[PDB]
Amino acid sequence: HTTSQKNFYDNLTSTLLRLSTDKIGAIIAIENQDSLESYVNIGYRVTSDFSPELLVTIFYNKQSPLHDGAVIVRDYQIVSVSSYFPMTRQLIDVSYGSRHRSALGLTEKCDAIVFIVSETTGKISVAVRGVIKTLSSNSDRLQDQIIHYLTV
Amino acid sequence: KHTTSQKNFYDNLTSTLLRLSTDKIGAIIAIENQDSLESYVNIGYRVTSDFSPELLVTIFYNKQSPLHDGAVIVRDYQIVSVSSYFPMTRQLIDVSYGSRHRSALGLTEKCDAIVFIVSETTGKISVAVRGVIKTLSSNSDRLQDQIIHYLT
Repeated sequence: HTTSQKNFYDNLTSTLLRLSTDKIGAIIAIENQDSLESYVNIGYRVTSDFSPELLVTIFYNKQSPLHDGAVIVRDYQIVSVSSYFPMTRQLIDVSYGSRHRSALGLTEKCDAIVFIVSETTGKISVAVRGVIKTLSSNSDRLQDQIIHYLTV
Repeated sequence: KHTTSQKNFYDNLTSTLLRLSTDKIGAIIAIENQDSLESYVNIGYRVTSDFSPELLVTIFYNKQSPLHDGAVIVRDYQIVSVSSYFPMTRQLIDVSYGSRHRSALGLTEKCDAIVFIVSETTGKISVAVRGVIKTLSSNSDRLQDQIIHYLT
């Protein structure tokens, strides 16, 4: 109930905070009502609990292709890595990179919530319904922000 | 039982062990046969995926994550768990055996699993079956042959 949900919020926060401080680029897409099955089939099917330990294994190896593309999460479980999304059609600030545009592109087509970490700055963003917003790197505020965007 | 499936697994296991070996990365991989290892699966991180050499390498090489410790369990050529621990042997054996070696002996005494080990110290490849451990070759063509032998 609340225990699986709250562990996911704690583990997603911790993971995003880690990738941020280490400036490791990352996309983590969270399925809602719209099926991302097509995009799962584009990447590599891996099923597991959303564990910081597994996401560290993946992302802290720049040689591995698993560190590339997006992680897709369904029902608090990882279902794929290395998934690619369509680019946004919007005119967006130049500061936003490839990952940001793929994330926006996905959310323009369906109800997925996508989090992005910037490899350049370390900043954490969320894309929801064709809108992208920057989240704080402060640990306390970030968790509340993450919960808001996943419960809205 | 399909020929391409077993051949692909044999190649993937061979390339994986040779690489761990040459880079002296500690590893243990248990193959389930007729005796269920479901109890040891539930004790580790449940991770379902194809047996991909890239992913196997990021698991054991990545020292920051605890995933590199303990065993990967394989069922029907698929990964089903990582960081599974096995009971160590209760036989009086030589001190030159480390944790992984005693774990493989321990497991294979209780069931028909086949457990491959790579030493972090020497990079030697061993296999454990029915409570007996033997070193394998680091020649590619031999290792294929030995792997095929022990898995039938």
